[PDB]
Amino acid sequence: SALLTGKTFELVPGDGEPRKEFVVVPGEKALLHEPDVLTLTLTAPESYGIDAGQPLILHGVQVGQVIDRKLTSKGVTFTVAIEPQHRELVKGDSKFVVNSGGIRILPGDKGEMKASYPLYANLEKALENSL
Amino acid sequence: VVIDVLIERRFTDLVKKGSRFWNVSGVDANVSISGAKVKLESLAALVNGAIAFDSPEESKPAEAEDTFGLYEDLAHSQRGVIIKLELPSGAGLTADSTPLMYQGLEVGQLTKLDLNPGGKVTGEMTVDPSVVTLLRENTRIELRNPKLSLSDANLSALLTGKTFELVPGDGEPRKEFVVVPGEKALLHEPDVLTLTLTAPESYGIDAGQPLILHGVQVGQVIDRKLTSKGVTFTVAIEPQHRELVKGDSKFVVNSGGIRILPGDKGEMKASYPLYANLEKALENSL
Repeated sequence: SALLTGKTFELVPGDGEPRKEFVVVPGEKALLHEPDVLTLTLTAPESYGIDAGQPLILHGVQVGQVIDRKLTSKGVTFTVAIEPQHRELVKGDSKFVVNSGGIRILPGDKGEMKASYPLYANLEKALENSL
Repeated sequence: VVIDVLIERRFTDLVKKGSRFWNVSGVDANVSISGAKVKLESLAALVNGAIAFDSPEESKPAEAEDTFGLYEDLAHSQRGVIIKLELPSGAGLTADSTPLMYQGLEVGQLTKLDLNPGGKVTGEMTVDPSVVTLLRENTRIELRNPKLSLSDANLSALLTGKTFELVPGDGEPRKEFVVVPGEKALLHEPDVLTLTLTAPESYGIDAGQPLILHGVQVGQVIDRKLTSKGVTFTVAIEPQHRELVKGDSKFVVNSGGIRILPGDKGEMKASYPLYANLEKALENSL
């Protein structure tokens, strides 16, 4: 039955002053317009096949999502959204690895969220950075 | 035939010289899937037929014995600019009910679909007067097929069959276009790199296969051509990534598609050789 309806809207309520005009999110670019969400920027020489809809992984758990790639002379640049419920887990010095799809997070201890984090290749290059 | 309509005295201000009469007659029972809706309101029109007309607000009133043309229905009477298309081959196209979508909103339709003597299939499309300003020199009109897209599956769009898509642009206003075959599009974009690659074999690289730069989709192969001097591909680099490939950059059989090894400053040559895997491409510089 729902497959015949074609396409619908979904009302996700919230807090604040009453509103009367909205901006409908493109659906997949949602979770970027959530109230609290971590918007990180990753840089990489290549793309490693990581694409827009690919997920983020923390301890094997789906946590966030890649959102978009951007190709530039300085290599690929991903934008990444961490959900609010798992926001406090990634806390700065945590690193990012090409999961092997998606991006796997190596969480760290206390630290301040930087502006952009480098996306390493597999763990052999990520862990050696600290040593 | 010539019909003689007698508009009563107290209504003669309605018939303007730019009015349009359309036939409203019989029943128009339509049926679709989730939308097989039939509505009937006029009873006399169902029995002995009827005519209807409209009245613009800027044209002079019609004089006696003035001649108009009776359109087939309300749809055929719609105003809008008539543009001409040279479309490749009308296969999923119908003389009507083939829309011209612009951001998912229908802003026109096919109205004529002919077959010229030279085998060329031409057509004529009526466009809503709201988007005539978007019909300029660099505006493409692309045939588009509905994909499966198992995510959403567009059960409504898959019934429409095949549509046009208006990609606007800049320049002088235009009135006749050449509809791109859809996949040969991105070759007729305003700015695009058209490169020619040569290779002894084909390495399985085909027409629709992509180009790769740093793992990112950048361009597309377009066509192969077999010749005594080996396979020859033609390749289109998109404009946004045009300035990245800058000459001495090389091309490798990706392992599908063609993977670009970008280089530094250099002038774009006429044709680049398509190497085998990197072992032969990198050794060329050393």
